Amino acid sequence: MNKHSGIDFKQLNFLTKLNENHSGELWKGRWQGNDIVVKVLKVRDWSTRKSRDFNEECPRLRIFSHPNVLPVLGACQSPPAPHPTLITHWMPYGSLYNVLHEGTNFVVDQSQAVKFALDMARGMAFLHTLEPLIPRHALNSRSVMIDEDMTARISMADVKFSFQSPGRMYAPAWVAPEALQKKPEDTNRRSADMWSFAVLLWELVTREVPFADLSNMEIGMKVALEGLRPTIPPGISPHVSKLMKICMNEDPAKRPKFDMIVPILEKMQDK
Amino acid sequence: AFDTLFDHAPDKLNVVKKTLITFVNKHLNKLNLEVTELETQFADGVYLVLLMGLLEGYFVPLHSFFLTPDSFEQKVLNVSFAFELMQDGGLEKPKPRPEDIVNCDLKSTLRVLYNLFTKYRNVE
Ligand SMILES: C#Cc1cc(Nc2ncnc3cc(OCCOC)c(OCCOC)cc23)ccc1C
Repeated sequence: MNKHSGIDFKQLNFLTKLNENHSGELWKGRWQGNDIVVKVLKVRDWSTRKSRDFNEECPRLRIFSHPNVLPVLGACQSPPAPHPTLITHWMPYGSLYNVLHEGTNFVVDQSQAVKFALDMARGMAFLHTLEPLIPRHALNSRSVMIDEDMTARISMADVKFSFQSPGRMYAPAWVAPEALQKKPEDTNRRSADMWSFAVLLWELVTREVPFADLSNMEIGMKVALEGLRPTIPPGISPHVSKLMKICMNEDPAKRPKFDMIVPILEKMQDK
Repeated sequence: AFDTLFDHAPDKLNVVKKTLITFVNKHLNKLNLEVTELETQFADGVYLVLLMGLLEGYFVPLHSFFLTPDSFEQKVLNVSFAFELMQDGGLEKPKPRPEDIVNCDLKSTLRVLYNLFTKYRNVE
C-alpha cells in the first residue's frame, strides 16, 4: 500500500475561480473545515512517470514547523483525480505582490515592510536548513503570501515540479544573473535565493515592480548579457543601502546567508 | 491552403513575406535584433526561441538552448525546443521536421512563422 493516498479530490468544495493561466487554474474553496486555495495543474503529455514524480515531490512541501513557511496542506494524485492538484490555506491578503502593488485600501508602512523582510528572511533561513533543498523553489513577491495578522510566509505551493517546463521563466526580475544562465546544479542555489531577497528589499524600498517597463524576455536577456541591475534608490538610509548592496553582490560567494541577515533585520525592527 | 499563397500568387507570397518580416521585427527589435531575411535568419533556431518568449511573456534560461549553436545538431535541438514551446503555447505540433528549418526550406519556414503570426497578431 502507498504511504500517502493524498487528499481526496471528491472532498474538495470548489467555490469560485480566482485565475487561469499557462500553468493551470486557481480556485477558492473549502476542505475539511479549512478555507483553501486549489491549484489545478495544466500539464501537457501527462504520464505515469510524471504522476509518480508529482506524488514523490508533494510530501516535501507539507512543512508545518515554521511560522514564515506556508505549507501545502496536501495534493490530489492524478489518477484518480482528473488533474494533479495542490491545496493550501487561503491567505486573506493574498501575495506580497498584491499587498505592495495592487493595494487599493491602504499602503503598508515602512515598519510593516521591515517586518515583512524579517519574516521572509526567517522563513528562507529555515528552508535553507533542509537537506536536500526543496528543488525548483523561486523566491519573488508572488511566491510570498500575507496571512491574516500580516505575517509574511514563503509559499510552498509555488514550487515548480520536475514536469513543469524549466525552459520558461515568468518572473526573471527576481532571479540571480547566474541562475538566468546556468543549470541549477551548476549554481549555489542558496546564494541565488539571496539575490532574490535583495530584489525583494528593493521592491519594499521603492514600492515599484522591478523592471516593470520591460517584458520578461527583455529582463532576462538584459540582466544576463547586458548587466541590467535595479538602481539603488536615492535618499534611503545608509544601513538599508548597505544591506541591499551586500545581498545583491555580483559574486554569489560574497552574498550573506539568510541566517546572517536575520539579526540585522531584527535590529531594524520597531520592537 | 498555405501552399496556394506560397505557389500560385507569387506577389501574395511576397506580401506574406513582407507581413511576416514586419511582425517578427516588432518583437525581436526589443532585444536589439533585426531580421532582414526569412530564408536564413531563423534556421539556427535562436530567433524562434527568443520570439516565443517575447510572444508568450517569458524568458528562456540560456542553459535551456544553444544561444550560439556550433553544429547542425545544436540548431536542430534549438528548433525542436522552439517547437516544444509552440505546443506549450497552444499550437498543434508543427508540420515540418526541425531539420527542415535548419536546411532553410523556405516553405517550412513561412508556415511556422505564419502560424505564429495567425495566433499572435495582436500581441503588443
Ligand atoms: C495551491 C496553491 C497555490 C496558491 C496560490 N495563491 C494563493 N495562495 C493562498 N492564498 C491566496 C489568496 C488569494 O487571494 C487573497 C485575497 O486577496 C485580496 C490569492 O489571489 C489569487 C488571485 O485572486 C484573484 C491567491 C492565494 C498560488 C499558487 C499556488 C500553486
